Amino acid sequence: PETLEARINRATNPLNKELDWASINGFCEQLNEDFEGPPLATRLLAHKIQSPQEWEAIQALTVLETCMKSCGKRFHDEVGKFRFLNELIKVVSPKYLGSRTSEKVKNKILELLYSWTVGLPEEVKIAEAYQMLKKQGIVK
Amino acid sequence: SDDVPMVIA
Repeated sequence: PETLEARINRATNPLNKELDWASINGFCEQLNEDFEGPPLATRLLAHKIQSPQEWEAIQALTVLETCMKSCGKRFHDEVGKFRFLNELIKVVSPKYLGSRTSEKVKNKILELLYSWTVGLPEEVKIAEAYQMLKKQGIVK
Repeated sequence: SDDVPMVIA
């Protein structure tokens, strides 16, 4: 059994030839193991997602997506804070990272946010983020 | 939350 660090580094390795579902799923499994796991997972995801290396970021978005699909209040709540949402907003915003982020990564972020507004309506700050992105013209 | 303010894109 490895740290969240080691697991995320496997699951998002630029050298991976395809999605590493063993390491992705094991990351989701492990983040709930102790009390502070989920906030750590979200810290680690946010950094990976801001990678200038597209495949590193795309894999990390797939991790995010996968863990969000499964039951877990603490992780749902961490992702549903601006402390994490803001890291996503920076990737799609031209005033932060948006100008040198591929449209693939940016569109994926927008697609996921929408999906959470529908699938997790209790995380109201995700909807607030998404409505801001519409008002500012990022969506679309 | 204790959360931070939303950044505007």
